[PDB]
Formats: sequence, C-alpha cells, structure tokens
Amino acid sequence: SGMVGGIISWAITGGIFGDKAEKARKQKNKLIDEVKDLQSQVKDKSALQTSVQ
Amino acid sequence: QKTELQSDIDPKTEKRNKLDADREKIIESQDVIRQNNIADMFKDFIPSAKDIDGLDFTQPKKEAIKQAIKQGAEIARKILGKVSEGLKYIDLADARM
Amino acid sequence: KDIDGLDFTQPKKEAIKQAIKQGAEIARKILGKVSEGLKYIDLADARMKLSDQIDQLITETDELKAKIREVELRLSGLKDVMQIDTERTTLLTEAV
Repeated sequence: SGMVGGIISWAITGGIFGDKAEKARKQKNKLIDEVKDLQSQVKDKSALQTSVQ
Repeated sequence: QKTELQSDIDPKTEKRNKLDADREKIIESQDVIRQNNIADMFKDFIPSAKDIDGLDFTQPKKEAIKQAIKQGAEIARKILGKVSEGLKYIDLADARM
Repeated sequence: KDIDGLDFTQPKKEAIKQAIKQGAEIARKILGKVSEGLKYIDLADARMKLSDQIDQLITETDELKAKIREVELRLSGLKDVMQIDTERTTLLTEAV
C-alpha cells in the first residue's frame, strides 16, 4: 500500500500485513507438506488394501 | 457402551456440520474483500478520472504549495480506507482461523 | 475523448502538464486491464487445479474398473465350477 505517497506508511502497513502475509505463507508451507504426507498414507493404504485382498 | 458412543457421534457430526456453514459465511464475506486485486488498489491510488480534474480545478494554485496538499488530501484518505477494509479482513480471517 | 483531451486542454499547450493529463488516464487503464487479467489468473489456476481433480478421478475409476474386471473374471470362472456339480449329478444319477 505504502509508497504511493506514504513512504512512512510503507513500514506501517508492511509491518501490519507483511507479517500476516508471512504467517499465512508459513501456514501455506506447513499444510501443503502435511497434505503431501497425508496423501502418502493414502497411497500406501490403497496399496495395502490391494495387498490384503 | 456401543450405544453410548454412537450417541456421541451424532452431536459431533452435527456440530461439524454446523461449523461448515459458519466457515463458508466468512468465506462469502471474504470474497467481497477479495474482489479487488493488487493493481485495482493501485488503480485507485492514482486519482485518475479526477486527476485532470485535480489539475482542472487547481489551475491558479500553481503558485500555491497547497495544491500538492489538495493532491495529498485524497491519497491520504484512500490509503486509510483500504487499510480498514483489510483490517476487517484480519478479524474476519482470525475468526475463520 | 482524445479530441476532448485536446478540447479542454487548449490553453495548456504552454504547459508540460497537459501531457500528464494525457498521461493520467492511460496510466489508469493500463492497470485496470491488468487486474481484470489478474482475476483471470486466479480464475484459471482454480480451473487448472479443478481439471486435475477430474484427471485423477477418471484415472481412479478405470483403475477401480479394472478391479471389477478381475472379480467378474474370477466369479464367472467360479460359477463355471458351480455348474460342474450340477452336471456331475446328472452324470452320476444316470450312471447309478
């Protein structure tokens, strides 16, 4: 938002939202790695259900 | 004991199903704030469709320093209005979070 | 409005800022077409993901539809064995 006229406000909203952009991206880092791990359980259990049957 | 716990499945299947709509009501209200983009916001910071009018009504103020304050007025407004719209989006997301 | 861009700005021919008035709306409309296409970016990437869902689903069906092939290939083979006992009775009760 800031630097259109507000060079001072660049650090303001970047301090406010750039944290929350970074935090949501870290949630985006964490959950994609979990879904990739949760998909890997489904892949083995699908191969498991074939193996048992 | 089997009938004890399936009678506890029924609140948890409903309470999950209650929060499914209450999640999506936040999502529908986040879509209003979603609706303008990065550069729609940057399109608003230029006072164009009034920026010629920003220099039409301020033709004798070229000797005045305060013409730039008239320029600086509405940009100082609209920088704040987009903050609060996103600041609504902060409290809107943290509920959903 | 470009004739009107020079109709309303006739005394500004001495002014350099007439070109800024010219430069104003073009700097607007270059951004408005970006965001319309930037909507189209997020709109396509949903569909790009949404097509890949169906790509898995068609793959997961025929892999599973290959499974009912083997079951039906087995079950028809087993019902063939079940008919053997029916004709084993007609063989033997005659031969008894």
